[PDB]
Amino acid sequence: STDNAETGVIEANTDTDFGELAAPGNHTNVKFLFDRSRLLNVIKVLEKD
Amino acid sequence: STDNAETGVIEANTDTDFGELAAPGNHTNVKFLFDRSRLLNVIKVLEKDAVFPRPFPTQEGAQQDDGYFCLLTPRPTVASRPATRFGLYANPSGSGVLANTSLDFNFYSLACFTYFRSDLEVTVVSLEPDLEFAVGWFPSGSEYQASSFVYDQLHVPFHFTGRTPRAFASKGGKVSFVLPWNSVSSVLPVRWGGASKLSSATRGLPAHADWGTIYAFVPRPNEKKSTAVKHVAVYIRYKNARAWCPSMLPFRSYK
Amino acid sequence: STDNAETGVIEANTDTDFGELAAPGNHTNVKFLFDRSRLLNVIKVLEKDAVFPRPFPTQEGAQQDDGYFCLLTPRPTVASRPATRFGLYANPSGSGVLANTSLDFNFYSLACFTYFRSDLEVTVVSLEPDLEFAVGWFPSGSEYQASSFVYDQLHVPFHFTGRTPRAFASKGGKVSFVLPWNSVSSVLPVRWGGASKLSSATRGLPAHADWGTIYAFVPRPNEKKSTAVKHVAVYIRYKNARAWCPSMLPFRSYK
Amino acid sequence: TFCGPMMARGKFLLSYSPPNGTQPQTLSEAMQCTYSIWDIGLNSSWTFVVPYISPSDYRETRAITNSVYSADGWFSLHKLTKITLPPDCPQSPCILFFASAGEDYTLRLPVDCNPSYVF
Amino acid sequence: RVTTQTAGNTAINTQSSLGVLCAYVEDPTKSDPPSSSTDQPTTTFTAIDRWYTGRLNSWTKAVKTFSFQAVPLPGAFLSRQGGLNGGAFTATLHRHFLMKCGWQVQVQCNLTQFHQGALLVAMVPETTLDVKPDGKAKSLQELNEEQWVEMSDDYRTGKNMPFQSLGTYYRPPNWTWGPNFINPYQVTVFPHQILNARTSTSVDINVPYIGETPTQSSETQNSWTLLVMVLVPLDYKEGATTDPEITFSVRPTSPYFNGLRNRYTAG
Amino acid sequence: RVTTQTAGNTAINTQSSLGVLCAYVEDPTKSDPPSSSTDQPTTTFTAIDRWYTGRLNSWTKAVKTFSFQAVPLPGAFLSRQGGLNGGAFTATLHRHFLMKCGWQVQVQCNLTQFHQGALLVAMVPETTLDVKPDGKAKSLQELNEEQWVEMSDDYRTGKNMPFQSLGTYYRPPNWTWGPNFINPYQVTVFPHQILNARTSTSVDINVPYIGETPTQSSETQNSWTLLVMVLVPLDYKEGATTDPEITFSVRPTSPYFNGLRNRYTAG
Repeated sequence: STDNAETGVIEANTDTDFGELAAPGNHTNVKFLFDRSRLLNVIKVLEKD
Repeated sequence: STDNAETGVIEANTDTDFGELAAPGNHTNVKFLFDRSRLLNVIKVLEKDAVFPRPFPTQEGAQQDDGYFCLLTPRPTVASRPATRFGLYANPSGSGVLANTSLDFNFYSLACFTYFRSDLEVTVVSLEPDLEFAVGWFPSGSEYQASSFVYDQLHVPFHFTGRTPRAFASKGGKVSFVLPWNSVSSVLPVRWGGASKLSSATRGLPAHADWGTIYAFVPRPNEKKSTAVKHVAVYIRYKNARAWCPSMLPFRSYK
Repeated sequence: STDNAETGVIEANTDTDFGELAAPGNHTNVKFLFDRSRLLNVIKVLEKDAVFPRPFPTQEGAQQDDGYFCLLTPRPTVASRPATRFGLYANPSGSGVLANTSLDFNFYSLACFTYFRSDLEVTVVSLEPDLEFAVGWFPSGSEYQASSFVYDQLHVPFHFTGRTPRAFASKGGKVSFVLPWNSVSSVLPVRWGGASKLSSATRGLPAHADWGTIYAFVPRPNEKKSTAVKHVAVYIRYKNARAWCPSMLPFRSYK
Repeated sequence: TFCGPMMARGKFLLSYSPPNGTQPQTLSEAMQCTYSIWDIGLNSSWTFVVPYISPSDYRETRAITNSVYSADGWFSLHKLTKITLPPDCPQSPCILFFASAGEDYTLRLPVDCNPSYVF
Repeated sequence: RVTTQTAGNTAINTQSSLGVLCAYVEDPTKSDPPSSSTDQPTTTFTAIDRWYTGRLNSWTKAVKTFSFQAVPLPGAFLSRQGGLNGGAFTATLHRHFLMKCGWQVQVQCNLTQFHQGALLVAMVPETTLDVKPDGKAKSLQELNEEQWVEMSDDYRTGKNMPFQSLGTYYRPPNWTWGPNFINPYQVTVFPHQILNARTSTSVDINVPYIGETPTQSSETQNSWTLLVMVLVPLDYKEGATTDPEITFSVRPTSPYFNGLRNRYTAG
Repeated sequence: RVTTQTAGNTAINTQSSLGVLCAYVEDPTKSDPPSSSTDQPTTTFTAIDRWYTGRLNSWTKAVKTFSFQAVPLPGAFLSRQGGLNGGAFTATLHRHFLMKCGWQVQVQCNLTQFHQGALLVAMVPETTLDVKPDGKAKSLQELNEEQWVEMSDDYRTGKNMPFQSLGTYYRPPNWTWGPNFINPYQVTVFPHQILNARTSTSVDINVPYIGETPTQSSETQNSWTLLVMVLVPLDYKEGATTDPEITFSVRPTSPYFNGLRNRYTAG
């Protein structure tokens, strides 16, 4: 469709050209994604100052 | 009494011919029957980063690590991959490599429908005395990450860390947790007749009919490998199961 | 003035540029223009039962009676049959048989559309002095009845009687009557591009685009045949004519 | 988006072919499937939306066996006409490809990463 | 016992009839468009809203108990088995990727009162009998020599369905079971009717759409399979009549299509 | 001057456009089923509610004034001329006897400001230019050698259209005229648009259904013919650009079909 991407801010499915508006079905949320353990480093154990 | 069974739909106690209408006294419910644990498979325990088996056919002289990993599905499987024909090695010593196989005898003894769906609840039990281990799992359609990194000149396999769940159990402990139905297919086909690819496909072999994959490993560096093998047991349960259409039952010989 | 004729639909007197709007003062109406007589064709007069011409191609040595009968249509015709290419024998004496042809010059001089429809009003005029005759006509898709019967040892052609109209005119008289639009096709195609048959057809040759057929005969028995030939003239008119889409006009040479 | 001399002209055709036994090649084949025609003019940018059709509600993100659950056909670009380069404009314009996600995109299951970029 | 069903420009007559079996749910005709795609679908029209007809092998005394024949759907249309020719339906099928439809079939025979025997017809879902054990569909020429399929322990155990060869790396196991066995004694579970020689001549069933996804690929789906099996072997007095014949009719219901493209080709 | 028309699963874009010519009546889309038959007809559906595209010969300086090319409709679909492939529309056409539909076409060219010339496109009704004088349709191979048809006195007079040989019984007349002459100076009467090299690039027309009967045979009708003729011969400075190209698009509207049968065959 008509647009001008050189300007940067482009407009915004199949309802625009031919539509389909598949219903929603939030696993990408920032708060949710980053809450899970992961290894960081392995270190020795001291036995004196 | 008068009836016509050729039509199929027959009518429907002793009150009709001679009655007795014994009062009721729901143990056959689908939701209730399928909620109880049962063994699935027995697998080895890793001690280093492994190489996943290659897809069939596997030519002679191919280097890999076999005997580990295991699918989560009642349908027959071979070499940790989906299969159709169940088989076993009843013959004496031979040659080559023996392929691990599995199947849910109890499930198929009453699998009298076509389509099924339920949540899965996994647990793990050790066999050798005073053994320490851990478990890892990933969804369907994913892949197992290989290779290892060096920390203070110790080779730690990459599978120590990941976004997928991990479980660490104390010395001589046990593990348990419940996973969600995550396959793309809406329901699980007990028996199928389609094809997964446009060409070179095998009839009746489903693609992503499972719950995931599981493996076991020891929390030690690769620089402390041992010799004696170790084993682990697996059990599964079904939650809120449902069935969607009638079917047949396994044949019993008349010998 | 400003305009854009490339678009096709141009706008629309002297009041626009410099006006004059001369008051009106409908002689071009389609219904009015086409209501007037005009000659169509000249035909011989029968004196006995005749044999209708055979369909083309006609092989050498075929017995028939040619020169009589005539269609009622403006489109070109040959040998009393529909045709596409108009032709004439401008050459001197030759061989074989010469095919009578006809066409409506006046109609085609202003035939500037494709589809047409109207009622037809026929009349007949004699040429030879003190001549007695009669006329007969039948609809489109019908056939001319041949053979003759004997009455008191006189052979009377069958065409004396029939369910179709007949006209008897006094000595040195004239005939006239109006016929209805009777062809199966809804309208008359001035120019056509289809085919009438699934196979072996000729492109652009319509099937039943006409009003009927006409012939002339003398009320005498076959036992009184003469030698000298006779001729008759025909005129036609259109009533409540209508046109349905634009078209072109005949080309005029620049010589 | 187009990048070339202003006073040039041409016409392009965009196509999208669902899965088949063989990848369509000829323009005649391409025309029957879903398609559209792009005309060079004042605006040099055009957006083509790929419809989502599949036998399952969700689809896998990485393909190994190329099963119907991962692959979803092909996309192609065909030159309908011949580009007319105006005089004194040297030759050979260029086209830039821009891709993104639709307004109804979605992702479901997290997984582990690949640390290959560190080597 | 006398009724006729009219559809499109074709009709079917029944001198005898018990009714129509409606399968799992009442009014199988009702349906809705799928949900795993967005492009607008193609729906029913008069060209395809009509019946189709075909032929089967004859019935001979030599046939023994439990022998059977199968006709996959819609694969029968594509394979042109038994002379069935879908015409417009086949043409539309070859030009689409996704399909969803029901089915409605009827089978007739010409048994007379001077014959004894029985036949059983049922719509077994999600089965594979057409394919040879090698893993290739049974060809039309191969389907002629053997008129009826012989029941055997292999089929009963489901031990000979298509499989994948492991390769030289492994050792060949001993195959003994599979999830697509056939149990003759329990075939009546699926919707069916008994085509006895002394009660009626034509039987009919109505089934809805099923599948593990809202829509299935239009070039490989094999949801429903038509199965005919012999219970009581045919027998009659010599010299009376020889080897009756069989026929069947099909008609789709409320179909949907998606994913237009050129004609399907392989390679 | 920038607009796009969307139909089915396909769309067309126009960087320049004056509008759409609506031909004889407003809203050509409106229509009603025929009246010369009773069997229920087949109507439009998504599979056929879309555009189609094809190609024509190139334009070269050697071409002189009034030369032309013609594309019969719907005979172009059947003949597969210019690479046009109707697909579903052709398949449905070959399986019916009666048809009735409108038309809606657009033609585009790639002329640049550094070229001079003019083109004229019109929808001439009820004409026969495809056929050779012999009385046989022009083959695709024959249509290649001669890229453009040369205007001549014969065509101007309509003296060489198909005819019927009289036979040996008669003598051969001198053919001089026929009702299908071509008059170049008056072609603008039919709906048309001038495709000048300095004003626009794409032209389009909308036409309704016409014919001497409420419905016409689907295997021979030639109601509408697309005609392209050259008014001002092309000319440009040497070395700038060579021989632009031509294309066109078609789309039926509100069709009807009747008389189902098997695939058409001749003999």
